[PDB]
Amino acid sequence: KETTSFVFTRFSPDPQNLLLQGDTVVTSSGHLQLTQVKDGEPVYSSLGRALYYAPIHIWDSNTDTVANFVTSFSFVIDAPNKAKAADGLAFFLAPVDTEPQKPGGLLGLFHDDRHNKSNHIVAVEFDTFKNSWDPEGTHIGINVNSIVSRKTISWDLENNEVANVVISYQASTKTLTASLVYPSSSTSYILNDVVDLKQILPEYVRVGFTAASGLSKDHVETHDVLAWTFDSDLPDPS
Amino acid sequence: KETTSFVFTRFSPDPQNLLLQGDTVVTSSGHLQLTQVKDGEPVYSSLGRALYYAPIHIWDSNTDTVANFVTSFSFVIDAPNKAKAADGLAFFLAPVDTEPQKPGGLLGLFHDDRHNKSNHIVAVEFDTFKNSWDPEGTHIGINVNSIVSRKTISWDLENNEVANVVISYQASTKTLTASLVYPSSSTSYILNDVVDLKQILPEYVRVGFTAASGLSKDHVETHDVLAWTFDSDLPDPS
Amino acid sequence: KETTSFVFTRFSPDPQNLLLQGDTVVTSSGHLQLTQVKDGEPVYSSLGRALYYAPIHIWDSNTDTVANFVTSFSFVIDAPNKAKAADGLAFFLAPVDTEPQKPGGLLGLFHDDRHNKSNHIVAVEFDTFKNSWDPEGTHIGINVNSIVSRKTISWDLENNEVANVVISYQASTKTLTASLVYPSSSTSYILNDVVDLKQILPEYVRVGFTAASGLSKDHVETHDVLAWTFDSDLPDPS
Amino acid sequence: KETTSFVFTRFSPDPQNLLLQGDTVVTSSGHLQLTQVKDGEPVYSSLGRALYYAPIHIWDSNTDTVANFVTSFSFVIDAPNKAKAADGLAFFLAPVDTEPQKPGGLLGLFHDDRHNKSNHIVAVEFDTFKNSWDPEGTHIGINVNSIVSRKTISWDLENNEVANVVISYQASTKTLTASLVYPSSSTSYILNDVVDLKQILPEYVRVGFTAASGLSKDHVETHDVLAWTFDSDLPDPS
Ligand SMILES: *[C@@H]1O[C@H](CO)[C@@H](O[C@@H]2O[C@H](CO)[C@@H](O[C@@H]3O[C@H](CO[C@H]4O[C@H](CO)[C@@H](O)[C@H](O)[C@@H]4O)[C@@H](O)[C@H](O[C@H]4O[C@H](CO)[C@@H](O)[C@H](O)[C@@H]4O)[C@@H]3O[C@@H]3OC[C@@H](O)[C@H](O)[C@H]3O)[C@H](O)[C@H]2NC(C)=O)[C@H](O[C@@H]2O[C@@H](C)[C@@H](O)[C@@H](O)[C@@H]2O)[C@H]1NC(C)=O
Ligand SMILES: CC(=O)N[C@H]1[C@H](Oc2ccc([N+](=O)[O-])cc2)O[C@H](CO)[C@@H](O[C@@H]2O[C@H](CO)[C@H](O)[C@H](O)[C@H]2NC(C)=O)[C@@H]1O
Ligand SMILES: CC(=O)N[C@H]1[C@H](Oc2ccc([N+](=O)[O-])cc2)O[C@H](CO)[C@@H](O[C@@H]2O[C@H](CO)[C@H](O)[C@H](O)[C@H]2NC(C)=O)[C@@H]1O
Ligand SMILES: CC(=O)N[C@H]1[C@H](Oc2ccc([N+](=O)[O-])cc2)O[C@H](CO)[C@@H](O[C@@H]2O[C@H](CO)[C@H](O)[C@H](O)[C@H]2NC(C)=O)[C@@H]1O
Ligand SMILES: CC(=O)N[C@H]1[C@H](Oc2ccc([N+](=O)[O-])cc2)O[C@H](CO)[C@@H](O[C@@H]2O[C@H](CO)[C@H](O)[C@H](O)[C@H]2NC(C)=O)[C@@H]1O
Ligand SMILES: *[C@@H]1O[C@H](CO)[C@@H](O)[C@H](O[C@@H]2O[C@@H](C)[C@@H](O)[C@@H](O)[C@@H]2O)[C@H]1NC(C)=O
Ligand SMILES: *[C@@H]1O[C@H](CO)[C@@H](O)[C@H](O[C@@H]2O[C@@H](C)[C@@H](O)[C@@H](O)[C@@H]2O)[C@H]1NC(C)=O
Ligand SMILES: *[C@@H]1O[C@H](CO)[C@@H](O)[C@H](O)[C@H]1NC(C)=O
Ligand SMILES: [Ca+2]
Ligand SMILES: [Ca+2]
Ligand SMILES: [Ca+2]
Ligand SMILES: [Ca+2]
Ligand SMILES: [Mn+2]
Ligand SMILES: [Mn+2]
Ligand SMILES: [Mn+2]
Ligand SMILES: [Mn+2]
Repeated sequence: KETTSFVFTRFSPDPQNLLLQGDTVVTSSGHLQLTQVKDGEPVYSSLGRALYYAPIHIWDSNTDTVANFVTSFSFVIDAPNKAKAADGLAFFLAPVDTEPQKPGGLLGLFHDDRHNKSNHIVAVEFDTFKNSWDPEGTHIGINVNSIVSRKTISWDLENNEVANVVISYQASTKTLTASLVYPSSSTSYILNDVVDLKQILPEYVRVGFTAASGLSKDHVETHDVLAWTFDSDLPDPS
Repeated sequence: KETTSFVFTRFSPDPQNLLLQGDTVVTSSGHLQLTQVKDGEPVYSSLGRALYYAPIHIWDSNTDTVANFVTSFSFVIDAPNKAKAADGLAFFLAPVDTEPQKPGGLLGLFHDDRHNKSNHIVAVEFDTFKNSWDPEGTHIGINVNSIVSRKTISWDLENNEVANVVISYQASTKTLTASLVYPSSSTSYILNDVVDLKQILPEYVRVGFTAASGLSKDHVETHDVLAWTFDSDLPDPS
Repeated sequence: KETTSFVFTRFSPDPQNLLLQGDTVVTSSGHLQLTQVKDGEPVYSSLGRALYYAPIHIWDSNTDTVANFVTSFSFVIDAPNKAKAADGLAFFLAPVDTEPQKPGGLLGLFHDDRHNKSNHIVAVEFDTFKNSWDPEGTHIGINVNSIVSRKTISWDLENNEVANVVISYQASTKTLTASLVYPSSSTSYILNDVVDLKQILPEYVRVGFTAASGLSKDHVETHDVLAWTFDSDLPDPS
Repeated sequence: KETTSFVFTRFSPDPQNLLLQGDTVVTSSGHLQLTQVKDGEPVYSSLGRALYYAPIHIWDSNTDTVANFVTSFSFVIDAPNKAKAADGLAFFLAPVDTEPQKPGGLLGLFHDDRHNKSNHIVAVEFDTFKNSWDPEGTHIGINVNSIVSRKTISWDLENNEVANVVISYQASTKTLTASLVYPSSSTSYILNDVVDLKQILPEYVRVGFTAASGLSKDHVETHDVLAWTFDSDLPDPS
């Protein structure tokens, strides 16, 4: 049996147990600022990611076991003009050597808009801009190897409000669940779908966040993570 | 700082750390069977509750602190005729000396359909029967001092399937969140509302379950709890 | 699988999840004061106990499993005259309906100085007074069904200093381990013994503390518990 | 607040969340085999280490906080000739970029036998060979920036038996405690000392094990870790 766990109720400068990629910085208020801010205003065409440094053991070919996990986090998206919000934030699992891909609507996760099994990506996206592959309206999506979500639900961005997210995986039912709550308005969202992690992901992955601002100057927003917990449990064989 | 925590992944036949009230028994399969079953069939006019034996310290007048908590459980409701399902199941917090109240649509929680501040009850209900005070259709409700829910959402019963529930309280925002997921159908439900526990509940409470079958012979269903975890954390001041 | 857990980093007045027996009170400084204090001075012939309210499931006859547990606590003993210290403090496990027994050197645990299997008591004692059944000098003891310890080690009371205790049970090896550290002086003590909990204790027990001051006026000391954590884990059958 | 936690009840082949250094391999029985074994016999002049991949945040200059931690592990040392056992095993904390140093009695931890503040090492050693700087007999030591222990206690190797170790740090008292239990013989050991982590170690460290066999062919032994848990908690200020 193996478990991994971590908690950040806020973030420190130079977090050596996080791998920061692209534009990500830690703010003086202790937030993970994934996309760039300049003179209090979000900057366009910005992309940042942040991964926990240790690989997570998500399944084991030796014992044919698959891990459960649960992650919680708080985030804020602040768009000066909510009608022009872009592009969004995602929580993801990827190969250990994962590097940032294309900006904008591809969210730093994918190189193009196609499905490719060699991506080995599972993600939950909080998508603020309708691209050609998207459903109508802002939405939460479960993504497997593609920016084109397996499943989505409508989600209304509450501009500059704290969102509390929980994402969990139950290996026994192969179900990934994602919920988002805005305590300020008592509004809440949830979806779940079948995702077989053993078939999608390598045995070890890195986990974390990615976010991108829009590719035109008036389609901008901030993407800040305020807090993050993660717990995984790879059980003993049957 | 004070914390309380417990886990049951199944139940043992004479659970001395649970206070069983009314008809509740533990089955040979290790389930908490809240309402009576006879020869594999649910019995009408049955009421059962089950509380954790230890009081939970949910707020402290000495330090003006309020606890967070999170509880998870799995339950099954099996109605032979889904159109005649009644009456439902609830998770609740109540005074330490709480005793079962009226059966049927009052769910063992209340003596009538009014809103009495001296009840000191907070509950999340899974309501299978439309009473005169209910919204149309089966629903999940957040209840404060009344069977008339403060907030409800529609919920479609998946008959005889395992439902996974999480209920959490965030003291800082005074918000109670409840979610239900059916992994078998990939359906999920969530709601949240403002509930100020310090104003509603005494400093110590008991926590647990209640359920009731219908008050006519053809309006019956089982209410079984399969597993239950609970964690509370009363922080230090500031 | 079943687990039980709790933490107190200090104690609140009227702790409704503790069963206080005999003279025990909670002080305004947040200590569990097991033996009586009057005008800042310890009172003789005082006996107090404190138990966690919920029974702990320590073994299960249905699945033939036995729990592991670990408890930690901090305590202070203050004797105005260290040469006349009496009688000491113990951590114990006992039947759920346990009531205080004889004061003084029997520590509220036993009715007499004999071994009796029907006591169903396991205790770790911090013994400050040499009774006729004791080894020479102040000592820590592991007791099973008798005030006459199975195993003891010498322990020098550091008067009015905080002692940090850890007591753990490993079911797989049937070993009970007890350690005490005084961080102020970097002095530490440890002992362990084979104790088969399934043979000694009922399936459910209560856990807690007991302490007694001496039965003559000049043989007195305080016994305060400052903090307490407990965790038990009853595994699934293998 | 920041926490890090992990559990291994056994080790899998190719553990990508461990940094293996020198001779370390994972065996088919799931053990961390720190020093080399050839045809069932320990090899001399062997050195191996194993570190958890993620840096641990042990103190924070921004908030002036210092972490508590607790680690538990099980290990086995098997010496074909117990009188010629060498050299031993240590648990340690070191800078994130730590690399194996000299073999033999320096345990892979140090380049020489001197005290040097720039080592930034805290270790608990299980020392099976008397070097010129050692006390008489096999011993457990607390080491700070030197192979010459700050404090030691006698320890008798129980050859090829499982030792259960717990090492904990209490920031409030700046005390490190280490205990070792052999459940097979009901033998136990403990020591503690003042170690100020903020003054010794960098803000982030790696944690893990090191072990070395003797530098002559007849002074050999195996060093296997069977299981390992670690938990750290860096609190909020105040
Ligand atoms: C809004 O919620 C409020 C809080 O629940 C309600 O107030 C409570 O209502 C209780 C009844 O439902 C009531 O308790 C009863 O007290 C009776 C006698 O009290 C005196 O005498 C005692 C000795 O007998 C003495 O020690 C006391 O100090 C009192 O001076 C007692 O006879 C009742 O017991 C009989 O009936 C119950 C069934 O309800 C049986 O369980 C019992 O065997 C017996 O046959 C009853 O006692 C309670 O019995 C169960 C036991 O576990 C409890 O510990 C015991 O208290 C209670 O006093 C009040 N509480 C307060 C703070 O007022 C309120 O109800 C209405 O208003 C009250 C004032 C009263 O008029 C009720 O009849 C009303 O229904 C709720 N309001 C509304 C509109 O619903
Ligand atoms: C027209 C313009 O000003 N900017 C548009 C930009 O145009 C140019 C013009 C010249 C050159 N060039 O290399 O010379 C390159 C790009 O082409 C971008 C790629 O199609 C538009 O990107 C879209 O921007 C949107 C916000 O407006 C969202 O961020 C949306 O997700 C994003 N689309 C994707 C697929 O990421 C972007 O709006
Ligand atoms: C057979 C029948 O019709 N039984 C019905 C019963 O009727 C009578 C008729 C005359 C008298 N009287 O002596 O004045 C007493 C009872 O009145 C009960 C109170 O309204 C009905 O209770 C309801 O039963 C439903 C299922 O049928 C649900 O369980 C529902 O939640 C429950 N209602 C409540 C408020 O709990 C019950 O169905
Ligand atoms: C005033 C006095 O002499 N009291 C003494 C008392 O005496 C009597 C006198 C008459 C009768 N009787 O059966 O009538 C019974 C007892 O006999 C006790 C022995 O049974 C002394 O108890 C011991 O006191 C010591 C401190 O002085 C320690 O507290 C010690 O642990 C304690 N011993 C025990 C076993 O609890 C107790 O001091
Ligand atoms: C085969 C033999 O006798 N080798 C011995 C070796 O001898 C020589 C002699 C001359 C030269 N030279 O540079 O010419 C090189 C090696 O000197 C080593 C340094 O003192 C002995 O190392 C000690 O070996 C012991 C077990 O025998 C323990 O492992 C002990 O911890 C270890 N000492 C240290 C400080 O690591 C080592 O035993
Ligand atoms: C062993 O302990 C139990 C309770 O812990 C006592 O009740 C026993 O007392 C003896 O048995 C009881 C039932 C009663 O008959 C009494 O007179 C006996 O002394 C006790 N056994 C002994 C031998 O002291
Ligand atoms: C303490 O350890 C460091 C880290 O390897 C050594 O470099 C130090 O050596 C001293 O400083 C170096 C730069 C060099 O000047 C050398 O001559 C010094 O000895 C070491 N310090 C000591 C005193 O041994
Ligand atoms: C999928 O990804 C691989 C690796 O980047 C690439 O070489 C391949 O051509 C992609 N598309 C396929 C197989 O259709
Ligand atoms: Ca999009
Ligand atoms: Ca109803
Ligand atoms: Ca004594
Ligand atoms: Ca040595
Ligand atoms: Mn999308
Ligand atoms: Mn309802
Ligand atoms: Mn004694
Ligand atoms: Mn040494």
